[PDB]
Amino acid sequence: LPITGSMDTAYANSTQEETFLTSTLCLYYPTEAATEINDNSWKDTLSQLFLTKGWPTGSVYFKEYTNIASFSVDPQLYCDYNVVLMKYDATLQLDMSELADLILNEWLCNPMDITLYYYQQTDEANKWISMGSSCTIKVCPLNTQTLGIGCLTTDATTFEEVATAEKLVITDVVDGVNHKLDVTTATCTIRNCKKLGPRENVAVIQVGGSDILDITADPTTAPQTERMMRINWKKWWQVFYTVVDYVDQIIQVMSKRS
Amino acid sequence: QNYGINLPITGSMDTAYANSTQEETFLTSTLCLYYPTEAATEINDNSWKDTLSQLFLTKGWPTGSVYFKEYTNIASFSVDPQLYCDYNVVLMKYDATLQLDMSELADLILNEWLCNPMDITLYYYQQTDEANKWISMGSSCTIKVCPLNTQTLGIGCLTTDATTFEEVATAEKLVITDVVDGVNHKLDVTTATCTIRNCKKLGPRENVAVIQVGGSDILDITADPTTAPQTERMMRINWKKWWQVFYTVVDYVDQIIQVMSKRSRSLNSAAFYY
Amino acid sequence: LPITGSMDTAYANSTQEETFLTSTLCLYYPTEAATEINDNSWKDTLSQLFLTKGWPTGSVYFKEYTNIASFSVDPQLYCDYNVVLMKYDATLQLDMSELADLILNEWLCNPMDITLYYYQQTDEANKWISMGSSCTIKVCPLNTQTLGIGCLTTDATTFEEVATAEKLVITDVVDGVNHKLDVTTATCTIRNCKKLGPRENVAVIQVGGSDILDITADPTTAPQTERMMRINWKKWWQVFYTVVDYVDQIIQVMSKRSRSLNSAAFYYRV
Amino acid sequence: AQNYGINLPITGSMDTAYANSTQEETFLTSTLCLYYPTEAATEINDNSWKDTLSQLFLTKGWPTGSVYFKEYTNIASFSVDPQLYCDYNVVLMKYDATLQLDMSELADLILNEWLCNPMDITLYYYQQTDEANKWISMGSSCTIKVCPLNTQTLGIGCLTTDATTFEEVATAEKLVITDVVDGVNHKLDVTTATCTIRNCKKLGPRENVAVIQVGGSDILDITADPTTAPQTERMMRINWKKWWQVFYTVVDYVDQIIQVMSKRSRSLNSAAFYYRV
Amino acid sequence: EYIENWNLQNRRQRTGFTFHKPNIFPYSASFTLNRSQPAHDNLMGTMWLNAGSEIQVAGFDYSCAINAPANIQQFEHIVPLRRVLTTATITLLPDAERFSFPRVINSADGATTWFFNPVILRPNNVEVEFLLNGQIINTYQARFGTIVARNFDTIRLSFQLMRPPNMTPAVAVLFPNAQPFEHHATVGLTLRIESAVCESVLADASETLLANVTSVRQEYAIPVGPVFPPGMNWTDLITNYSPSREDNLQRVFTVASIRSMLIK
Amino acid sequence: EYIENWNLQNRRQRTGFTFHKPNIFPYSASFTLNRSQPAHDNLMGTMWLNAGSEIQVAGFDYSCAINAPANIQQFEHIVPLRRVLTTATITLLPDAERFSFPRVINSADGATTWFFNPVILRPNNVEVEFLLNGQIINTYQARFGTIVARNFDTIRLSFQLMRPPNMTPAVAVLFPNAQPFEHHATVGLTLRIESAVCESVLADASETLLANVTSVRQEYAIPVGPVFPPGMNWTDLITNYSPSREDNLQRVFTVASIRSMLIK
Amino acid sequence: NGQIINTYQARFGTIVARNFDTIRLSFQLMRPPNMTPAVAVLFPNAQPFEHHATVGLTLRIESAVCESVLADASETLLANVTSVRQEYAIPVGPVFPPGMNWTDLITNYSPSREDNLQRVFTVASIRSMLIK
Ligand SMILES: CC(=O)N[C@@H]1[C@@H](O)[C@H](O)[C@@H](CO)O[C@H]1O
Ligand SMILES: CC(=O)N[C@@H]1[C@@H](O)[C@H](O)[C@@H](CO)O[C@H]1O
Ligand SMILES: CC(=O)N[C@@H]1[C@@H](O)[C@H](O)[C@@H](CO)O[C@H]1O
Ligand SMILES: [Ca+2]
Ligand SMILES: [Ca+2]
Ligand SMILES: [Ca+2]
Ligand SMILES: [Ca+2]
Ligand SMILES: [Ca+2]
Ligand SMILES: [Ca+2]
Ligand SMILES: [Ca+2]
Ligand SMILES: [Ca+2]
Ligand SMILES: [Zn+2]
Repeated sequence: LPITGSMDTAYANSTQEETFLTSTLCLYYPTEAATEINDNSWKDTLSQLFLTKGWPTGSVYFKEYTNIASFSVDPQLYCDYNVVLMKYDATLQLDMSELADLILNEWLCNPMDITLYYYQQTDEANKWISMGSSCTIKVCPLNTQTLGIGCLTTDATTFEEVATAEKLVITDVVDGVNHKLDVTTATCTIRNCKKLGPRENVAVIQVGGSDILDITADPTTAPQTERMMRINWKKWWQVFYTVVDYVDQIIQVMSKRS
Repeated sequence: QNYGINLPITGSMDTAYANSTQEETFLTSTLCLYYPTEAATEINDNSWKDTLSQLFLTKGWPTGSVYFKEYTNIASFSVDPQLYCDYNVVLMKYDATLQLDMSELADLILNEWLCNPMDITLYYYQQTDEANKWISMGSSCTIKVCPLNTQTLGIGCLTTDATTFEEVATAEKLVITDVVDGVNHKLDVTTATCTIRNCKKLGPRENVAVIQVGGSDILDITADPTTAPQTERMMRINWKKWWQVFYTVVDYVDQIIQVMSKRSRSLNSAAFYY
Repeated sequence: LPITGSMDTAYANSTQEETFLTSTLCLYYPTEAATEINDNSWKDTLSQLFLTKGWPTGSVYFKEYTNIASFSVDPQLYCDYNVVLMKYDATLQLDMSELADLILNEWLCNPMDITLYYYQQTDEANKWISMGSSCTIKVCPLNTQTLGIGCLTTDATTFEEVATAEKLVITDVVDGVNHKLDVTTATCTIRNCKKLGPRENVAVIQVGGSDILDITADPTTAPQTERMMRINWKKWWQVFYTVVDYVDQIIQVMSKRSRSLNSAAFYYRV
Repeated sequence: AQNYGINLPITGSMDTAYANSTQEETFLTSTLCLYYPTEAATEINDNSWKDTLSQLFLTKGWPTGSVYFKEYTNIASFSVDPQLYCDYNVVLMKYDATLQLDMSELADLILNEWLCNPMDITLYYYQQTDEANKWISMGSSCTIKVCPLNTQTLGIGCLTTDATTFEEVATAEKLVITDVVDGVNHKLDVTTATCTIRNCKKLGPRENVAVIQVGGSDILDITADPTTAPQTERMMRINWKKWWQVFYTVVDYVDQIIQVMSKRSRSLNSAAFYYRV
Repeated sequence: EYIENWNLQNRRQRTGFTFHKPNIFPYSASFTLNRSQPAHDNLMGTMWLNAGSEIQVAGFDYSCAINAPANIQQFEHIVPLRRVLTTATITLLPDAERFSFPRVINSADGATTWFFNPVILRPNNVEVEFLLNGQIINTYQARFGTIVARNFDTIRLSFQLMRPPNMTPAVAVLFPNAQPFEHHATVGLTLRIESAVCESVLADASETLLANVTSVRQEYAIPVGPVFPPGMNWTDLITNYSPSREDNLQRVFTVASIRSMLIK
Repeated sequence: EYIENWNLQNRRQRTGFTFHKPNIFPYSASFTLNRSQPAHDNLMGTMWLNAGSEIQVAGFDYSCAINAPANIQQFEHIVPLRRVLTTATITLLPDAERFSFPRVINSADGATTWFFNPVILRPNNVEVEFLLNGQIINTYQARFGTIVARNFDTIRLSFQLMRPPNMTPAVAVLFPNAQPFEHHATVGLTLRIESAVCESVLADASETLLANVTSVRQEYAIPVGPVFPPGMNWTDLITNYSPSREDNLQRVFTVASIRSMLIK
Repeated sequence: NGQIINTYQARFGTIVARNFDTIRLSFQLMRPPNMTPAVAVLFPNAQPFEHHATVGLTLRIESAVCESVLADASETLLANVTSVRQEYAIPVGPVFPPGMNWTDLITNYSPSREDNLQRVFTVASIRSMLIK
């Protein structure tokens, strides 16, 4: 479906005010934020501050999460625009990369039955995304004869584990090689998801720290897009007010879900 | 406009690239930089200033044009804006806890700030655009802000007492408060030890060259989360001994000064008080 | 000799197969990887995974080190394409940059004499590289009168100390100033070296952390070059599998090394 | 709205019509500050004389919050750090007869734009480049001792190691403006604990401030040059019996005192990149 | 020449007006997005400038054919003419110069703007065809410089973008496999009709007859009639070049040639 | 044509020389900074190339009118001619191609150099006016392609840069509200006189008469006289095109036309 | 045409200029190195200058031959043209300035205005022969 258009037609007027009157955004803040916030009616306070900047009174919602590990199991992102106040912890170096790999990208996905079948990467694009309370992936490769490469197929201890006790795992093993894996499937579900592209209805605001997000899979690219932002954070109220002030720029680097 | 500001200049695109004036740049002007007290503690020489000043005298500068000024930490350096000489380079040591404070120091020093003082017990205040901020300096002041309704009632607080006010700054030297631009705000600033004022950001002070000694890049010297532009004069090196750092500065002064310009020197300080 | 190529010439076929089948590949990992892997013949397992990607049956070599300090005492980069996998430490903030300086750049190096002669630096291209078990370098400037400024020529306590207890130092100091040295000669070996260009068969893979590596000691530039990658780790198996299956994009960011040296070290060539 | 550091030649016609009065808009827009000694507010005997004056300034044209009142104890303590803030400044100072260099150095700071560099006395020997270079020191107690060197770094009449062989140009003074011979490298002995000295260059006059000498004769020598003692437009003097006559005179003649000064030439947006503060 | 072609067309014989750079193309600067989305970060399609005697076309892909079959993306640009040109010398160059620098462009509905940061590959497999009534008269496969087109009324440019299979490390950082493409692959052609023989009247860069007609119609403040466009807009005159407008244009150009003989 | 215009101007009647791409513009490649500072990081003003028959102009703003009133910055470029052109066909295109790629440019005094990294917006509200003695003869408002200008000696181009009110996330990262602008907004026009009738003699891309005059004056090593520029510099000849130099140029061009009839 | 036809270096009195259309005056102010005490009080090194240094020239074209028509102090032809146009209350036409402003006529002295001015001055010379 080719979409053509002239290169001297008029610029339409700023449809930012209509986007404010129509859309529905929601920020996801951690629980220790709500500990430092110390208010019972700060939700109405902030939502009236959003009312000052054009958003109507039923357009802004405030949802919580406990930490990055607890938010990593099923983030829903049901609003029109989404920003997450992803708080930097220096001990968890790859967890933020996992969460931003999940939320910022479109994952067309399929399920995975571990007992029946064997699995592999069709190209670079798909990964083994596993979610649950405790994911202990154990992958062993197989050759073209379905013999164990460096393991025994009936021994689960000679398997070569790539993650343990982790909420959200995005597993990468070699492309063209057949594999058999072991999951404690009672507490974790794995499925192979290709990334089609990016999610334009979500943004990440890294609260403190440094630019660490290697949301791509390979080491060869670590690009920083427009919706991966970073603040410096002495107190929380400064950066709640920063989001409420510069919502006209944050919505500008995002797009509607449809 | 009595310096020819409304009048346009007309270049010619084909002037012969007349001369090179790097040596006249390095002759009558002054270059002074700020180093922490822990630097001169690990240096532990009584006359290392003589050693370095002779090494600056190698690199084109005359002798009486390089000054050394201490500071205790980034908090005790930010108790007042002091930018002394013609060419300035500032040497901060990275600390992971002192995270916003380095960005606050670079936000004051790198940019130009036209400022008017604020009267918090009498009047109400707001911010006009992105450039308006509330810079507050002092020994220790807790800033408790509360927004206001359009009929002067407190949004989620009570303007009669100070407990229900919302704090944005607890016992810090130099705050750049950013609030929402629409509503008015009732303020609780401990003015016995503090001085708060509103300040517009301008075209930035083109001289001061921030040299981050250690760490990674952290300096979000803007307000929005959208942009963190690492401009020309925010450099960063790594340290094991300070002598390597000072030798690096003396060696690459030819590269550092060509990244700044002395034409943006103010008169006394770094606050442009009206 | 100037080459004069046309613009409308046809693109040749993809020669990554002829690059895989007629070259080698070394992977360097710290021994913490070897104690977290916990397998006897995982070099066989990993090399059979490389065999799927077109690399031949024994054309991928594995060589170990303990830490960044003990690898920088002599980085002997053996084979035709060298990836090094370097674990991030916040305390090893500059020494990781020292090792990434030494293995990602071409240097011309001759030995130096300290007791007899003393040396200066010509421009920003030459620096003073010193390797050994412990390099405590204490340097003092001089002048046309060859008297020490801010120090004493005889007294070694009055010297200006740039590095202590360090395996690999790259001392930068000012140009056109005569400098007298104090290096522990019986342990540390020092050389001055001119930076010609980039050593180009090396991918440093910062395994964890943040991008810090300021190679060019000029503060005005911090060149994040193409062969300086950063992966974040939880288990090493993730890192090794990522290096195996993105191997074409990691040989693609390298080129053939183009410099005729004279030292004639060992090479793992096909 | 551009070309901030170029110094372009203007071209104005000599047949342009004269603009309108502009004085009412200057009174509505800008701000005024009045600095008075504390002996005034002693003899005034009021707490609300500020509001009485401010309503008389309202009669003259200024708004209520446009006229600011600050005070000082004596000329010596005002001269510790004179930081003069607002758009139009005028200072009242009484002629103490025994201090005459103090008022002249005070008006030498206040009525001139000073571009000043720092100093380090322990390191460097300092020479003055030309006449507009002065050495301005301020603090609690300045005691400056100068040692003239020859061209070989050997002191002329002063041992470079001894400090008692040095000769003092001022002792125990708050602000000192030191002029020495130009071209000779000098060693200093400023008491750096209670005094900071700075390498200053007189760019020109300061355009926003006048000085009213309340009582006492014409003494003001701005330019540290014996041949010229300039009497500019903003070195006014009046005679006093009570202070109320002085305050009613400065309130009656606002339209002359604001007239003989202007807006500060540096503080405009047009002087953006020529030393703006 | 004009009175000769007047007398030959008054007896219905074949005529030919020889033009140097004829204004056969109406001004049409536009584009086409074969692959698009409201994010405008992965686009694919052609852009063109048809002006005077010059076609500058450029097909761009943001992915640089990283998921296209055989890493080859086929572009195509078909320009129909209004009158049949005959014996045309045409300068065909690669690498269209106007669509080779970064620009921001309004969308199709004019709502939002999108950014275009091109890097230029050479055009692989250029096929320039000169169609008359749908039949291929002349064809040129990967031949640049001066070409000839003997009889045509449609110009079909078929160039394709091929991803380079061998890339140095300076090139491999430009085109990742992932989504953020800060450098967009762009392939262009330029086609300039230097001289052509057309049976109908036109305007070109050599004669001044259209200038004389517009000068007479604008000097005496003439109302807009039934045939010619308001203000003698040549773009609107060659956009809808009807045979009645053709007859009026030929008559008025012949009279303009007569007056240009007498009045200088 | 030359002996006809010789005989008509010997009796003081109106003449016209028909030129294909006349060299009416002297070579003037320069710029103008309406807003500038020694940092050269927030600049505003026009750049132009006047060469032969072609004007390429481009007004740039580094802020992209982020503080201009109504987000619109007005540019203007006035080109005075030396002789009055008559009945000129002019190709007016947007998006000046020469001032659309990054370059470093010396300053006005030639002291320092400044960097220019353009991204191209389309020209909003183009007004091209053709002035004769200060009176607007022809005007064209947002019309590109081929235009006509019947009688003029001054060309006034009035284009403006409007900040786009709706921007995708690929565009919104280019133009921040703060100071560091790594991508500078630039808006251009191109104006090419294809053919024109001028009463005075000129040079153009069709005749070779100036080439014959310079070949005769350079072949026989002729000293520089009182009228013509040294080396027959056409830029210095059309920069100061006095009527005595006009008479000498017309006489020598007429004799060159005579010799070009005989000697090939 | 940008070429120096005549030049005169520190020569006053009557000079001659054979062919020109631009006059370039290049004078300079030199501070006197030796000054009596009556002069040295005028020019201090400091800022208040109550006496300002000023250097002038005067250039008066007494007579000249011009190819185009002009007005001068000898003829009365412009006066006759303006007297006829002002006596009979004539509306402002397309060429000449309103009220026959000679400053606005020589400011923008176009060749069509030159032709009109020469024709009307020739007719004014004819009428000045007949009518006194
Ligand atoms: C331009 C447009 O899109 N429509 C309206 C227009 O009718 C109105 O005149 C203009 C005022 O600036 O505001 C626009 O929203
Ligand atoms: C099947 C076939 O024709 N093979 C050719 C091969 O000969 C050529 O060397 C190569 C270059 O990459 O292109 C292939 O298509
Ligand atoms: C608005 C303005 O300033 N102009 C007025 C002018 O209209 C008036 O005729 C004149 C009378 O003297 O006074 C000026 O101030
Ligand atoms: Ca195993
Ligand atoms: Ca894979
Ligand atoms: Ca509250
Ligand atoms: Ca704000
Ligand atoms: Ca020492
Ligand atoms: Ca060096
Ligand atoms: Ca003595
Ligand atoms: Ca002196
Ligand atoms: Zn042509």
